[PDB]
Amino acid sequence: PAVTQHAPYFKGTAVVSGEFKEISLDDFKGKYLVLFFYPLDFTFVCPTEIIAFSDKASEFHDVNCEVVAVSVDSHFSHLAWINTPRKNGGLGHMNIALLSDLTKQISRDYGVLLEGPGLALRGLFIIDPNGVIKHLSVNDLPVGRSVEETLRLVKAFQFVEA
Amino acid sequence: PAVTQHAPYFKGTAVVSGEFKEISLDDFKGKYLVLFFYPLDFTFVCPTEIIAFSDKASEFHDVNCEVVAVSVDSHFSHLAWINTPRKNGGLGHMNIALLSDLTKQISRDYGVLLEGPGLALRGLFIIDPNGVIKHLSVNDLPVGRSVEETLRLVKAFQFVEA
Amino acid sequence: PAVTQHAPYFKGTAVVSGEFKEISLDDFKGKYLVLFFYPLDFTFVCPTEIIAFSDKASEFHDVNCEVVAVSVDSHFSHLAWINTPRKNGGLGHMNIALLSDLTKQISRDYGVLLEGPGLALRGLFIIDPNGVIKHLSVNDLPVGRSVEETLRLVKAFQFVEA
Amino acid sequence: PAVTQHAPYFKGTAVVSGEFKEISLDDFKGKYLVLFFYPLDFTFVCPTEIIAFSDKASEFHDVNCEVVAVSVDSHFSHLAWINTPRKNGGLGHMNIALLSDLTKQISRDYGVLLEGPGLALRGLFIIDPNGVIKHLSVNDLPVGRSVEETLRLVKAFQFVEA
Amino acid sequence: PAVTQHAPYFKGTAVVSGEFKEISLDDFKGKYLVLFFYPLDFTFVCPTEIIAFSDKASEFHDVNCEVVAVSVDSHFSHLAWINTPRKNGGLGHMNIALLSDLTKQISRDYGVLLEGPGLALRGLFIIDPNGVIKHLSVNDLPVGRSVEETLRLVKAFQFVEA
Amino acid sequence: PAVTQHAPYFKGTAVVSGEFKEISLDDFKGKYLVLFFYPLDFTFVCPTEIIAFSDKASEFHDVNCEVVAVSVDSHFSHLAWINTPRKNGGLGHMNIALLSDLTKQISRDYGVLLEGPGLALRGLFIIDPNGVIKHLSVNDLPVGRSVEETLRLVKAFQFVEA
Amino acid sequence: PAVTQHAPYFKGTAVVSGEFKEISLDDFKGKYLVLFFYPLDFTFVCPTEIIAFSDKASEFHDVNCEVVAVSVDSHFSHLAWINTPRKNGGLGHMNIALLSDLTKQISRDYGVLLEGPGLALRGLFIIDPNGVIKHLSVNDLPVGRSVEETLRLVKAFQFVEA
Amino acid sequence: PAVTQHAPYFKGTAVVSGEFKEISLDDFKGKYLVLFFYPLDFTFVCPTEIIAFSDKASEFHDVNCEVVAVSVDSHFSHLAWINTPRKNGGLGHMNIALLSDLTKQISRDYGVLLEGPGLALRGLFIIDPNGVIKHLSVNDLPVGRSVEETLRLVKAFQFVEA
Amino acid sequence: PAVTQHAPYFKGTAVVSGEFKEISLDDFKGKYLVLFFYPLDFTFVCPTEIIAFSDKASEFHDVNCEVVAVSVDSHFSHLAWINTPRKNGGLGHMNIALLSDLTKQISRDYGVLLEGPGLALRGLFIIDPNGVIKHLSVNDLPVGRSVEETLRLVKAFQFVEA
Amino acid sequence: PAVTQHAPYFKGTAVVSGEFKEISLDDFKGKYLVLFFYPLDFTFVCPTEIIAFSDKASEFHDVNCEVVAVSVDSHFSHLAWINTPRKNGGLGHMNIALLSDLTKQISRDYGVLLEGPGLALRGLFIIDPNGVIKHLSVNDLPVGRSVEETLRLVKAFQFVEA
Amino acid sequence: PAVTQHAPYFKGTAVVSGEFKEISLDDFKGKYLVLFFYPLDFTFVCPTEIIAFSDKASEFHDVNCEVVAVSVDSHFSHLAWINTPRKNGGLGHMNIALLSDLTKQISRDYGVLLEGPGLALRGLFIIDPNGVIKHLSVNDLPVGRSVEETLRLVKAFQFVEA
Repeated sequence: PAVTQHAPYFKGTAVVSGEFKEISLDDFKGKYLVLFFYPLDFTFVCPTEIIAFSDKASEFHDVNCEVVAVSVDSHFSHLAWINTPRKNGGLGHMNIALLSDLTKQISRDYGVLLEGPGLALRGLFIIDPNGVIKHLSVNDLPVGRSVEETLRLVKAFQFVEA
Repeated sequence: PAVTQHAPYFKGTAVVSGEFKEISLDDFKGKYLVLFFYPLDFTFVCPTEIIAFSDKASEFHDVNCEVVAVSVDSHFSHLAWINTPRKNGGLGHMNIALLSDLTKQISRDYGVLLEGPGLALRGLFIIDPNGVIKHLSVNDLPVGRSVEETLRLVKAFQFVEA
Repeated sequence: PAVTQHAPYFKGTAVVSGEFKEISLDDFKGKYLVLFFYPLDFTFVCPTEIIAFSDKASEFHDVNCEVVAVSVDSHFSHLAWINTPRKNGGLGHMNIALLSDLTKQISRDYGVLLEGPGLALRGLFIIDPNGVIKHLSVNDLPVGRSVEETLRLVKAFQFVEA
Repeated sequence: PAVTQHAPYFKGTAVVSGEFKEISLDDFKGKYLVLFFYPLDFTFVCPTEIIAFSDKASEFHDVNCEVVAVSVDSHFSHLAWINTPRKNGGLGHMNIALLSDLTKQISRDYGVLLEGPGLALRGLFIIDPNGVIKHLSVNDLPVGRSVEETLRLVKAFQFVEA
Repeated sequence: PAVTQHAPYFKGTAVVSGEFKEISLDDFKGKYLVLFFYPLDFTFVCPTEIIAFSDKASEFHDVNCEVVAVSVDSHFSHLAWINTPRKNGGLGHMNIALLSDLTKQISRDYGVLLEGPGLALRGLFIIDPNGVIKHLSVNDLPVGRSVEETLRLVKAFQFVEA
Repeated sequence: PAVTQHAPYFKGTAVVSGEFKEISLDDFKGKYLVLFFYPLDFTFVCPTEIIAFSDKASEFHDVNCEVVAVSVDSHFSHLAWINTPRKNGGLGHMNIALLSDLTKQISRDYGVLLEGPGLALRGLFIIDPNGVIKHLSVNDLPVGRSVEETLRLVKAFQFVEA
Repeated sequence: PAVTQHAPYFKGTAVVSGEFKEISLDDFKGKYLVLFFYPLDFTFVCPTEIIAFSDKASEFHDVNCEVVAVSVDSHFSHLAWINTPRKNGGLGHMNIALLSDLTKQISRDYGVLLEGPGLALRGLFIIDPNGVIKHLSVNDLPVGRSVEETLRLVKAFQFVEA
Repeated sequence: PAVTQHAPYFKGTAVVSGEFKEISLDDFKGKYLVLFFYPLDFTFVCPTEIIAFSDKASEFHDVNCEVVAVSVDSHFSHLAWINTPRKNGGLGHMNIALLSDLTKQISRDYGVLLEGPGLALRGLFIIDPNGVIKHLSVNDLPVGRSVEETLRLVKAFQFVEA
Repeated sequence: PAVTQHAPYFKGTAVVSGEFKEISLDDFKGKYLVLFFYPLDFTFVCPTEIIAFSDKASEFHDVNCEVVAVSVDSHFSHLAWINTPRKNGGLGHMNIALLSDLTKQISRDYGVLLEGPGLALRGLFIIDPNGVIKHLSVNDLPVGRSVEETLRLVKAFQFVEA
Repeated sequence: PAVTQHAPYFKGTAVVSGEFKEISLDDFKGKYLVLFFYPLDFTFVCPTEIIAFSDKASEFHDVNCEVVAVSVDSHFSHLAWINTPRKNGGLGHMNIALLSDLTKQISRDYGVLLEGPGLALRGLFIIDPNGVIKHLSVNDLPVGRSVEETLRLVKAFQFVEA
Repeated sequence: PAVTQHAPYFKGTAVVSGEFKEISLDDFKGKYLVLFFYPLDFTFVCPTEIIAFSDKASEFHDVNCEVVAVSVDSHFSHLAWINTPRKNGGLGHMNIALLSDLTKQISRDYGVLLEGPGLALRGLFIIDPNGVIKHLSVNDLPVGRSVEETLRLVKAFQFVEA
């Protein structure tokens, strides 16, 4: 999983709307994908960064880019978090797909999986319409990404490709 | 070279002031290090991002953080570029170390070395006082990092460590 | 296989990155080579010493020295062991090549092969850029080498050659 | 090793349950034995045929027949493969003994050892309670046996012996 | 006569239609050959397996495979057995060649000749269009092969060769 | 790389005019080629000898002789040096090709590559129209060649060739 | 002389205290023996390493290990060198036995004798109380062993034997 | 035999004055040596270049530099050539040593020996007071070196060494 | 090379008249050949025996016998010695071929080559019109053959062959 | 058995006077020895040459040289031939020792033994007082040596040795 | 090695002044040589007799005679003994060459080597300018030669040679 190669294939249940949906790398063929990982659902540290993406989500759609968050949690946990109101630490309505990686298999293939505790690092991948990774960020567990910065980067790769 | 392991060792000649100096990973023991890689000296795409770090360099020193840029070029090439005035595409005066990786070994060990052409990708590592990598970015060849963002990240890691 | 002669020739499939690659003694022409034998993959006694080299690998690289580990197992077992997380007794990401000696011919040529059980002793060879063996260790099966000492020795021989 | 003579003696470490156990031809005195060879552990081509036997294993037990698989790998590799879940190319739980032929000696004696690469052909022997070989199959490396057919054959030899 | 080598030369008189005809290994160049041995003509044990091949014969022709039976009998015995109606233990109309090995030489070269009594074991060989043996069965005298299974193997080797 | 065998193949980016161009050994078929290596660009020791060739360049052209310089530097570094005025240590206008050996591969094949530091020795090769090496010079790093002498040598090999 | 066989027999005159004494392998029955070879007395390269052992000698006695140095010189030379003060290149007081191998025999038997010059390589053997060799080092003539590391190795084999 | 390693040892009978003398590389310890090879005595192509050195011989002695010419002829051939007056193709009086390499061993060691015809190429080596090669030339058989250029080069290496 | 076998093949340049000429064993098919070896040209010991053959040369032609001398010298040395007047130790006009064995191969094949110094012993062979050796002499370096006696032997073998 | 090495040892019964006596190479220590082989006793071709030596025997004694003839016959045959009067093809009184080589061993060691028929060729060796062979003749079976010439040769070697 | 034959060849490192120098028998061509052997350096019994010669050394030089002392010790020991002041048993300044026979080969060839202990007997040879031994002395180990007597002998041999 390095910067000029095709991103590893993934399949898995996500929470797409208020519903469970099979999603794979192929569904993003010909689209820009911001795939990003976070440790665990219901953790005090994570929600703000995911919510930020959920907000700006449309900004990405305009520039022809999907955003899917992923963690090692069951898709049931994903739901239960969406169904928690932001007020009490939850996610609320979400505009980005929430992918379950119950199998730990996806986080392993993106080489972001801490095998010790068994949850993913804060990795982010920008994958172009041909399924080529153009960028990756990896942060240690307790530190959020800038959603603005990631948006800038997607646009920047589009610029240089036309 | 991944997020929570010690950064690989590196030694080599850098242009520290107007002068050549042997610098190693050990020199940054008990300090934060922002090690970042760029393809080649004298390329039309590189200078703006390196300059950007040279400027905000003090900001980093304040929060106890060194910045060293690296590329597969000779330390003589590094000097020449420094000695080019910014006006004519150069780098001019530099506040950050410019490390030579002539033997390609450092770029190799940070896993940023495109073996094909023999030059590094735009990788950036944030290394803590204990020599642990806390963050890595990798951009494809033609796209600059945000100096501002990097700095925010360094600070954030100290916050969460106190 | 004695100290001041050219190291016997070898060829064979190694796990070089995540990938199988043919490697021979000739590939290390002009470089220093630390060639080292271990009994078997998936043994409770071996992994720590092999990991130890994989970690300090960059240290060797800087001083123009390659490290390749070898044992009588198939390159398929090598991969499988690399693909085991260190947590559960595996090797994990490896920074050195893992050479397969399926035919037992390499271990035989370096005179480290216990013909009885059919596996190598813990031999280590330091071969210079001209293919001359400058040092050899051989330990009985259950006892590991010091990676630090081996590095000191590689450096030492370079000193004495300039 | 031909059809009406006694099968060559063999001794070696096998993975019997989850455990290592010394097994020899003598342990199968007064029982039918299906001894069968496969190239290497962790190869993409082998697992399906071995699994196939592991499943129908009981069918053989009922008709008083043991099944032991063998290859030139260490008994450690054998275990590691058993401990890989079928999902990811492994063997999973095994109902048959997995014999290690580290010394290549058993494959040599049964005349199935390709000396070139140093691994066995896909040979299968049906040995009766008196240690007499009644049947042998040998397939080139890439082609699996029919477990059903082998079972039919064992039954058939018992029929004709009563 | 082992699996990956060229099958030994053979020449001799066969009963091809109702006629005697010289055949040799060469006549099966660029075709698949199932060459199989049986003990003796007019034995109560043999006819059912031979007949079984005769029936499915065409199935083999379709996949570009010849089937020739062989035994140490004179080609006159062969004919006499063809001319015995199936009803009274004979062979009846035959769709495969019946090769005579009067000199015992063919059975010797394929290593299936019991020198004691002077007849062949129930050996079978699958020889590919290049004259390379890809599979061999040998059964003790009283037990038949499965025609179905042998056909599956022929098909399997063609598969893996395209 | 010895005297009466064909010069090893080489391909690489050169600074031909003011411009970058792909050049290989084949481009010199049917002509005399003086291939010569120098350590690094922007070193205080190197420029006088290169300049020397650059001047007498035409003398060589007259006798049907190309002159290409080479070092381990990027072709960008090359350009930058050309664009430095001779006054301030640079090359200025260049009449000879400047070949980049970024991969260190060319220097490795001509056997002039000090692997330790990772630059070339001051090696010179005279290669005839049929790609046969007729002469080689190798000087330690700090001592220049006489252009005059090299020219005489070229003439000489032609003299003797009819 | 390899790792798991008994160390070859040896008898010879050593400088035990200030006195000559016959010592043989037997005198070390039931003790650990560090038997190590060096080239020649009164060489500018040797003394430091020998001294190093003499100093830590006690450390070895504590863990039940003898240390005897050996070289092809007469025991008279040994004494003479012991009697040279360290100040002027000599050995001074010695805590280890210095064995004379005048006949070159002991070095021949431990397969450390360079027949050309007629002196020994820098070989080191760790022999256990049963006369079994557990470890061997051999360094080319100009490079010293680490005394610490050898000490660590002795301890380690004792650990593993209890 | 390459540029920065010690020149291979050589011994052999030379014609020193009008007299035969045993000379070895050791005789040139702490002096500069220009060792140069030529094909055969009494060839029409060779004499002019050897004479040229014999003339400027003193110039080299001044700058503390020996010159020995060597070819695969007997030292008797050497003498007879010296005893031929320049007038009729000879060498006449000689100010340099003429070394005999009858055994072809010296020419082999310096890697200049055409094994085919059994004679040397026109090689020249500059060896410093420590026995290190600083320069090598190799011309194909029919083309002379410049004695002046070689002289310049000797001085140049002394310059840079002080 | 022993008496009743065919004399080993030989080819090489000889000095036939005043001219160089290729000769081989074949040119002496159906003729008697006296092939004789001597140490070196321009030695004070050799010339008298060679001259002796040159004189009686015709005596040999009459009885249908060629005489060729040989030694490890170049054919240029050969000529130079022919051109030295007998007066001052030379050969003068020669009536026999003088074969060059520059490669030492001929002298090796006839088993007369002293490998130590690299020259031939004083061997002589009488080879008959069928290339069969009928007689051989070998003398230590300082002692001559009798031409008269050798002629008597040639005559004697013809006698006994008619 | 070649010219400058020690003559192979030999022991055996000879007919010394009219009597049998054990003689070995040692008995000729400090004397010159002409050891010469002949095919068989009682052959029509041999006697004249042996007689010839017997006559001039004293001439050899005077110059301190022994002469012993040898052939593969029993020492009894030797006697019987001595006891045949010259008149009827015999040898008559003999002044030289006649050595029996019944075991064919001596002729084997001197490499003159035709293994086919089992008799010696007409070989002659001149061995000096130190046991060094200075000369060897070998003639095919039907042709005699010149005794005069052999004597001249013995004298000649003494001359050159003083 | 006996009285009227040529002294066996010898080569080896000697301590000639305060320096190491290769010396061989050839170096003494045309001079008289007194080669004399002694047991071991640093023995209490030897020094007086060596010193004795060192003193009268010039007496020998006058009558055109060299004196070289030899023992089985390393040339390093030889130095150390020279550098020991006579006062404390040493040799002090030496006026004769001290030859090292580390390989025991020279003492072997001169037949003074006690193989048992591996050291030389007190043998002395007087070799004339042609390399012929004219006198030898051998004393048992503990007894010195009279230097005066040996000098008288050298003179006597010169007398009788003119």
